[PDB]
Amino acid sequence: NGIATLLQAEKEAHEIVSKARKYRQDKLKQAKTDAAKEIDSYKIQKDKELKEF
Amino acid sequence: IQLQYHSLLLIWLLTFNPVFANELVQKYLSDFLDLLKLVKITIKEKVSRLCISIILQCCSTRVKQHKKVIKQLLLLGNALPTVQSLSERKYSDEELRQDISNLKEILENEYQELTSFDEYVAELDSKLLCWSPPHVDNGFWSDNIDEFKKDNYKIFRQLIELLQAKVRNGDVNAKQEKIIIQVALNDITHVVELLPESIDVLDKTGGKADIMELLNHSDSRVKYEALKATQAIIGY
Repeated sequence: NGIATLLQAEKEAHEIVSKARKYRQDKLKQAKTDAAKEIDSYKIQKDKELKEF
Repeated sequence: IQLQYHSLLLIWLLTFNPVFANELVQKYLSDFLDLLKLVKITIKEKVSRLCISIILQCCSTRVKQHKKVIKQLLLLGNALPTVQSLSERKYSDEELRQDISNLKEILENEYQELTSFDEYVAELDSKLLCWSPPHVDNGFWSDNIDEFKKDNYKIFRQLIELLQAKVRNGDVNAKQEKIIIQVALNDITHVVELLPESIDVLDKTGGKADIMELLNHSDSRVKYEALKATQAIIGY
């Protein structure tokens, strides 16, 4: 009885750990994508300034 | 007794030739181990002498891979302790005593280069375990821990496969099967507590799931081993 509950909890704990790992991986990709958009604007602004000169 | 003596004489005659003995030893390794055990089991002097001569002929240097065959016999069949006991024992035949001395010398030479890691590897290959002292003494499980993770954790993978096979065959709940399962669980717990990098490999291979499922076994020793494995996994 109790062993089954512990086994089910371990699977739930693994899912929580897996979800936590997924969140960290998603956050890094989201942060990289957000940083890329900001970096793209600076390059575009610099390119326009370079083209104007 | 007469039939056994005739069979032993026929075996000795067949093993007189080196090629025939080499062929028979490979094809009848279990039979060779059984004969070695019966040599000490039997009380007849003539039967014991015949068995010792048959063993020596198989272990004779004239046979192909004689050193390899002798080492394999001494490892799998535990021939060295049996030969040591026979040497300490007494026999009524001088030829039997000389054969026992030669077998003991050969076994000692084979075991000179033997190692605890080699014994553990042989036991894992045999897919059998009876709580061997390498699985009990922390020295072997500490020195050979690094070697267990070698070759992409080949030893750990073999142990996980053996545990899965025992779980599949654990429905019988035989005493020997229960002992083997307990020994495998103890070995897995040791190899997980030491060098914990194999925990992910065990989880990927399904060894952790098999260990968790084994907690339903009715054996008290199996239940304790499963509890210890669970504690080593995430418990304290």
